[PDB]
This record gives sequence, C-alpha cells and structure tokens, in this order.
Amino acid sequence: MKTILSNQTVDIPENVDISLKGRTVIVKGPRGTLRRDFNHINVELSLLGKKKKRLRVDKWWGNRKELATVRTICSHVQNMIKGVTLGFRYKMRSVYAHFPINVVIQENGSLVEIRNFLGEKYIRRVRMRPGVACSVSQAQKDELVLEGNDIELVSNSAALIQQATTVKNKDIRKFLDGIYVSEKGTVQQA
Amino acid sequence: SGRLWCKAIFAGYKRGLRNQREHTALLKIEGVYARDETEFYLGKRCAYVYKAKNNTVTPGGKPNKTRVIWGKVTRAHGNSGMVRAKFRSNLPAKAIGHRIRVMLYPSRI
Amino acid sequence: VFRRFVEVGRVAYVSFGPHAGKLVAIVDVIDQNRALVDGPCTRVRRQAMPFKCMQLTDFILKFPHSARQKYVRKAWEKADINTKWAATRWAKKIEARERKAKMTDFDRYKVMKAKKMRNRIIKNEVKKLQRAALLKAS
Amino acid sequence: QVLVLDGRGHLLGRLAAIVAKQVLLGRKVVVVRCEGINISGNFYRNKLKYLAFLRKRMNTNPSRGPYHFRAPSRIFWRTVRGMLPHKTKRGQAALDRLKVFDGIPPPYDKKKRMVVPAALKVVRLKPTRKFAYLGRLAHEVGWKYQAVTATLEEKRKEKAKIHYRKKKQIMRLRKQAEKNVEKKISKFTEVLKTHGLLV
Amino acid sequence: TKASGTLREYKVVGRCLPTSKSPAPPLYRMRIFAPNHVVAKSRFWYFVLELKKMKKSSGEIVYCGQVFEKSPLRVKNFGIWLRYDSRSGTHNMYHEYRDLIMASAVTQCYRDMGARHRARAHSIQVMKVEEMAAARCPRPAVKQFHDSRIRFPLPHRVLRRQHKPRFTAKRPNTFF
RNA sequence: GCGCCGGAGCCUCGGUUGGCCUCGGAUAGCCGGUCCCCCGCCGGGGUCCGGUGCGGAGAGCCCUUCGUCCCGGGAAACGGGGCGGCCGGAAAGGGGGCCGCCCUCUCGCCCGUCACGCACCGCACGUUCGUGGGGAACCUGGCGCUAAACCAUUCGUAGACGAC
RNA sequence: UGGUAAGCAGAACUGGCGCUGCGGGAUGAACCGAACGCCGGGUUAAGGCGCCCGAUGCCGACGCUCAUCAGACCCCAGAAAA
RNA sequence: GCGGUGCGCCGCGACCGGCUCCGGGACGGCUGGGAAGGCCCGGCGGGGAAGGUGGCCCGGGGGCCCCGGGUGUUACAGCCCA
Repeated sequence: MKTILSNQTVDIPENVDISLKGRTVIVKGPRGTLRRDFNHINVELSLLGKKKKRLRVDKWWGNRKELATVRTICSHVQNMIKGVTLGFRYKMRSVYAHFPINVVIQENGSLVEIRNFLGEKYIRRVRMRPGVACSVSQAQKDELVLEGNDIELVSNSAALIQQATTVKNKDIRKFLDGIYVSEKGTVQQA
Repeated sequence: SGRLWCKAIFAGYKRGLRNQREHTALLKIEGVYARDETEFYLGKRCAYVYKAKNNTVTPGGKPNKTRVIWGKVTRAHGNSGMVRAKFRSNLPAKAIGHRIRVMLYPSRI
Repeated sequence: VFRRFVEVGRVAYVSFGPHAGKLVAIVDVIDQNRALVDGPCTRVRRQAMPFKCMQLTDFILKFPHSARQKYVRKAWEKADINTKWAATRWAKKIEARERKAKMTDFDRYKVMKAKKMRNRIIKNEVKKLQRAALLKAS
Repeated sequence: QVLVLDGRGHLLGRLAAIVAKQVLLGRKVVVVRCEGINISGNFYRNKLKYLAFLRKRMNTNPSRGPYHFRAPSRIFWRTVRGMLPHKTKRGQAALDRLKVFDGIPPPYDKKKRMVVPAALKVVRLKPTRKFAYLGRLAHEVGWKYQAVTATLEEKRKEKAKIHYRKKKQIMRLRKQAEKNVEKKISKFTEVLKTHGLLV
Repeated sequence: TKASGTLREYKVVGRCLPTSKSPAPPLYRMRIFAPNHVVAKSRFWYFVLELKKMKKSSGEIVYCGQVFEKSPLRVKNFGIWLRYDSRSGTHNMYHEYRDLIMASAVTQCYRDMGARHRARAHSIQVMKVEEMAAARCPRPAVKQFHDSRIRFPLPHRVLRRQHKPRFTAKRPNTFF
C-alpha cells in the first residue's frame, strides 16, 4: 500500500534555535552551530509555534521503504540538538599484555600517534575529523578522550583510532590488544 | 513582399520496413504535430523547388536555372501529424531531409 | 511548503478530458488516484474524476463528505465561487489566452500598429532615463 | 536556424533519441555542457558497463579495434551514432550536422540554450531512483580535462551573472519608462489588452 | 474468457429443456461479470456444467439481461471472494476494492490479480461480490480512506504532455 | 608576378525564403522587487511585499515595408544618417557598447485628407540571406614586396632501396 | 517403439518443405500470416509503433519490481533442487 | 457556322458518374415499458448509526484563534433505511 501520511515531531529545548532553509537544518546554541543538508530524503519539514519549539517531518504517499526515513531525521536532529547543547565525548581504553600503548597528541588535538603497539617499530599517524579534539585522562593508565559537537564526525574519528590498531596474521581471541571505545557520553552533564 | 507557403520537411518515402513505395512521399509540415491539426492541408499543392545547371523557361518571365516537381497532399499519415503527398514524377532521394513548399491555393477558407 | 490540499469541498479547475475549462467541488476521495467531484453551477454532472486531470485552486466551500447536489449548489451560490473565480489573475490570463487565439487578420494588423508606437515611446523614455542613471556619478 | 541544446540534467538515450531524429530531419543541433548529462541506475553499475566496453578490443591488432572515446562529448556522440544509419550517406550527412562540446564554447556562451523536457531527469526518473553524471563517469574512466573545464565554466558563470544583473537593471528602467508614460500610451495599450496581449 | 475493457454484470437464468420425466425443470440464476452477453452465456454454461449435470445442448438460456448499478454516484466498499490457479495448486482469496459500481470493482479486481499474482481471465473464478460497510473491512489500503476530514496534497506532479513544445527555454515546474 | 585595397563580364556549385546578445539553478519548491545586518571590490544573507498552473509567461518577445506628393493632429529635439579617436575581446579572441566632432536634415513612428505608378485584361517555379561559395580571365587606380623547396654534390651519429 | 539422451534410429494420422516466392520471427528450406499475370486507389492478417525503422510526439488505465550478472515475446537458441 | 479527328510544348478550372476515407446535423425503437439524478430541504409519521455536525472535557497555537482525541443521534451540517 501507499500510506496517506506518516508524521513525527521533535520537541526543541529553549536555549537552542532551529532554522529551516528548504531541507537544510541549522541548529545554533550554547557551544556551536551545526548544518546538515537533507536534499536526498524527500520530505516536508515544518517549524510550528512561537519560540519555534517544535519541528514536523511529514511524508505523503510513501511506501514502507520511504516511511523508514522519518524516525531517522527526528533522531539526526535530536543528536544535532544534544551535540550543540551537551556536546559528545567518546572515551577509548587501551588493552595490552606486554608492550604498553604510548599515546602522543600532535597539531593541538587534531593528530595522535600510537607508539609500541605489539612491539612494532612502525608508528601510526591517525588524524581526527574537523571539530574533534583528542586528550588523555590524567593519572588514568590508558584511556583517550575525544570531544566534539557532531556525533557523525566524533564517532568516525574514534572508529579510525580503533581500526588503526589491528592484530594481523594472528589469533584475535588470544591477542585482544588495541584501543577500544569504552563508553559514549556527552561533554556537560544535565 | 513576404512568404506565401508553409515549410514541409520531406521526411522520406511511403514504406513498410524492407519495402519502400516511391510513388507516395511522407511530408513533415512544421508547426502541425497531430491528426486534428492537418485537416487544413488535405488537398493543397506542394512544390519541390530546386536549381540545376542549364536554363529552363519560366511561366511569367525570364528563363532561370530553377525547376519544380508539383505534388498534392492526399492523406494524414500516422498519429503525430505527418502527411502523404504524391508528385507528377517521383521525387529524387537526394531531396530527403530538404525543404519543400506547402502552398495555400486549392483554398477551402 | 504545501498550501493547496485535496480536501472535502476544495474547488479544482479541470485541465483536460471531458469538461476542460470548468470548476468542480471535490466531494469524496474514492481511492489514492481518483476522486468524486460535483460542478452544478458550472455544468458538470456528478461523476468520478481522476486526480491527474485537475489543477486545484484555493477556494474552500464547506459541506459534509456525501451531501447531494442541492447543498453543493447552495454552498457555490452562497460562498460566491463563480464570481470570485473571474476576479483572480488565473481566470484573467485564461480569458486573455482565448482572445489572442480568437484574434482576426484585421485585428492582427490593428494590434501590430499600436504595439509598434507603444514600443517607440518606451524606447524614447528608457534612453532618456539612462541619462539620469549615467549623469548622477558620471 | 541552429538548435543550441543544453545537456545539463538530460538522460543519454532519451536526449540522443530526439537529437538523432531531428538531425535526420535536416536540422543543425549543437549539444553544449555534455558533462552535465545524467544516466539512470547508480554510479558503480554505470562505471561497470563502461569498463566492460573498454575490455572489448580486437585481439590481433587493437590499432583497428573499437576506439573507446573518453570525453563526455565523444561518449554522447557515439550514443547518438548508435541510433543512425552511419554506414550510409544520409546517416553520415546527419552526424556532420550534429556538434558536441565539453562545457560551453564561445559562440554558444552568448546564446539562449533550449531544453528537451521529454528527455529531462526530473520528469522521466522518480525522485527516489539513483543516477550518475557523464562528467564524473568520464573522469574516473580516463578523462583528463575535468579540472580545466570546471574553472573555465566557473569563469563564464561570473561573466554571464554580471550581464544578467545588467539586464535586470534594463528591465526595471523599461518598468519605470512605461509607468511615467502611463498618460500617453493608455490609448495604444487598450487595443493590445482587449486582444489579450497585456492581461 | 478475456476481461476486455470495463466488464458488465449480467443476470443469466437457465433451465433444462423439458423431457417426459419432468415437464417442469427448476430455473437456476447466475451473476456473470463479462464483456457482453455472448461471453456471459458461455461462462454461465461453464459454471452450470460444473455445479449441475446440465449442458448447452441439454438446456436453454431463459433470460440474459445486463444488471445496472442502483447507486453509481455513492462511494462503496466491495468485498470479493476469489478462486484462482497458481503454478502449484489453487487458492481462495478475499479482496476489498473501493468504487461506485460492482462491475467496476470486479474489473479493478481482475487488474489487481493480473498485476500482483500473474493470474489471467481464464484462471480466475468469482463466487461472491458483496458491498460492505466502512466498519466491516480488514484491509489497510481501503480503510485509510474512511476519514471524514480527509486532507492530502498532490506532492510531485510530474509534467505530462512533455512533447507539446519538445523544445522549451525554461525547465518545467513540479511544485503546484 | 606576387600580396593589401580602391568597373563591367564570365563560368560553375548549390542550399535557403525575418531575427532572439546568454543568469545560475532548484523540482517536498521557485521567481521578481525591499531596509535594519556580517563577509566582500558593487555583490551576496536574514527582513518585509508582490507573483506562482510560471504574464517581468519560448503558449513568449523583438521586427514588420507597396512607394511617392499636399495639409493638419499626436509623437520626437535628451532624434535620424554617414567621420577620426575615446574602451573591450583568448575555451574555438570577432564586429559590438559609449562620447565628441568633421556631420546633414526636421523627413522616419502613429490617426486623417490628397491624388498618382505597364489597371500587363482568373493562373506555375513570386518575395530572401546575395556585393553568397569556387574558379579562369579583362580593365583602371595606388600601396607594397624580390623567396624557398627538390634533384645533383658531400657526410656517416643513418642506411636493403627510399628515408634520415 | 528402442535408447540416459541426441539436430539419434524406427512407426500412425494430418499438414508442410522438397517443387514456392511474398509480410512477420534481426538472421534461417520446414514456424506464424498468407500462396504470386502486369499496375493505381482502399483495407487488413500475422507482427509492430524511443531512435535505427513506416507507425503511440495518446496530457492512455491499474498494480509489480532496483539487480556490484536486472529485465525484455511461438518454434528458440543456456538452467534445477534448495 | 453546323458535325468529325486533333491540342507544338507546358498548365489550370468547372460540372457529371464509379470506388473510397472521413466530418457535421437531425429523427426514432427497446430495456427493470431503462438505472440513477434534478425541482417542491416535497410533506407527514416512526425508526436506525457513523468516515460524528452541533454542545461539552482533554493535549497544544498565538495576541483570545483553529486543530487531533473523548462523549453521543439531533442541534447552527448532512447520509441511508421501512
């Protein structure tokens, strides 16, 4: 069938303000502005009420594949609101057996180099995505801390570090060594 | 002063696929793009005007180099406004994609 | 973005098919791609009509979703749709299109002669206004 | 008497079907911005179809084999060539009339380009379906002059914009030089109006 | 059969030619949705030969007149019971359509069975066609139109009559 | 005897029968006008106001011519026609914009009077772009230019012969 | 009927090719349509109607399907269990 | 001039007849002696229920305005029965 109407509203907090330009959503607020262009998804975005407290996304005459692209958009704009108010922070922890992981931050947070992974002389250069800043927790044995606004940049930058540390031509059930995403949170607590 | 003929592009011959019939010619008159737009042109006179090497006497004045094969729109042809015509001697095949003149003067207005 | 919606009682201008040029009031929705419409005051007998063949307007006349022809004729004459339709720029350039199509040979000669002189006087004043455009700085 | 067709957003075969028939009917067609041409189906699929075309060369001597032309103009040109009796004279005399160009060359930058709506991606594809650009497809399959065409076409977009702005300025002066003349072309306009040329 | 155009409902009543054993054989009635009388009377003999031991040469067609729609200006729900041949076994279906005529709903049914199941006119048997109330329908494609305050736009109006110019200056509009 | 310009003839090849000098682009959105605002060398945002089955519309626009003489009215003088410089053009440079003066009318466009022209006696290739394209030649004026290739000879970084 | 099967070997019935062109199946002794003196007008069959290529350039109707190996017309020209 | 045969070459028109493809009007028969529909909200009496109009409570949209839900059979809309 073709469902006449599928709608879902996003309840916007006070201190942020969403602005619509066709399908381009701009979220400005306390700790930065985020722009995302949804010209591929083919929906009606509407901004209701005074203060502009609420965002509709409507899909008229869409089949079961296109009706899946509604909770997606409401989830993206919710993470965009959470990313502009509270930020994002992905704590990654290093596990090893013998050879410790020496974590060195270069180019003021944008670059991090990985030293003595499984007794390798080779030193790995992984850069972060624009607007992600690395740091080390003080007198914590080995945990990196990425901070940023965009979830899709912070997560990808954390996935680059996790995939950088790989155990090739060995058992990955014995040699569990590498830098893994410990816990995903926000910068400022509620 | 000005022009007194509609412009028909000679599309090609009356044909099946692997068998063409040269006695009838298919005209594409510019502007008319339907069967309910081509009632006006049925029975009108057509001219393939060309010019060749030698002089040939002209009805109205001086011997020129210009020559004609007079025709006549007979039918509508197909769904999207093309026209069957028939000429006093068969048109030459060098004329395909060239201009011929749809006249006005077996006039019905 | 959408302002014009297929409602129960929105007027719709039929573009092609049988009744090409008239206004029908959408009564009831049969399926996704066909509708039931009534045009009494505009000489459309009640029937089923496809959504493809209607360019819908921005008048709403309000009645229940299965009222008979008496109560949609009432609502048409009440809400004053057919007089308000001729007021719109839509109906005016529809009216103009048919006049230009209707134009005679002598009418075509008269329109040529007037446009010529309208152009000649505008060709003067635009060039005399590009003097006061030019001389302000230069 | 020359058609100057724009190629921005038109589909290969759809456009080539109309250009092939119009040029058999004695017209001179000029298809500018051949790199803007779309193809239906996703990019990977369309690239795979071209690489399959590349693999087909004459085994014993590829100097005689199928010439795998790489510019978007020449890709489009071979696509029109497919829909013509090119081995006969009226098919050759047709191809002679067609002319194709990557970007927009000088005689046709200062012209109004026509659009074929019967061969336009917006109205012949669903908005949900995937498509691929002939310009990018050419670049990834071995075209060299994508970098230069982008900057040269950006240059005429700046020139044409400044011009368009200067034409908006003339229109507002014709808009003003009718309203000042409201008192003395009120007689002439009326006989335009009643024949529906100004309502 | 071959469901050409919009079908028409026929009332085809028939009986066996009286012999000596029974001078009054009982009359039997049937509803035949078919293009015309000449196919309606053939499809009558198909169903009559399968239920009864009655034939064309062993009987006569008493009356075959077109059944008209008693309200072709009211929007109705039509629940149709099916019996069609797949490429493995035969299946019974229940199918709801929304139309003004029954014969329209039966043509709409033949198109939908042809579209979804690749089932043709010779395969499909129709046993029961009942007009339904808005509250007695189990299918969501037909129920979603049971909305007294219905409202939807016509979003992506693709430009039809593409070859009217064929050579326009402007790109066509989609938003109306 | 060649090029750059300033008359009358010839051959031969044909097609043609008014022009559009341009935004970029979106298509679940556009377009044209606006003042407060930050970039930027007069653009481009938010803001208000129109328009949107696109009317500042390619279903569009521009041109429009039978020709001449008389008087008037409307409409022009900041006009029409042709001169030397004033500024541009490179993706396949392109013939145009603008001013002075050297320059001459007061016509040209639109209503109305005034008479005229082989009025060729019902009839077909009419009317164009055309000072077209291509070539043999004849005039009458100026301004200008006097070269290289190949063979032959020699070489041996080359070579069956040519070629190099 | 024999053979695992064969564009294999052997039968019955009717129709074809051989002895026969013509329109369709791109192509082809047998398929489908239809059999032929030399021509003009009309109209059909079987097949078609994006362009090659005559004819959908209908404001055709209703659904289905996305394939990084789509799919696409008797004989027929490459597939199953799962 | 009245009859016959022809035109030097290239052309056109008119009316009559045969064959064809179309276009526009107007008349009538049948049916369930059409089915619906329109006009007197036909006027009267009783019912029934939802794709629920009035009347009220909910969440929300502003400087007090329309939505979406609840309740139920006439109200400031209407629909179908006998």
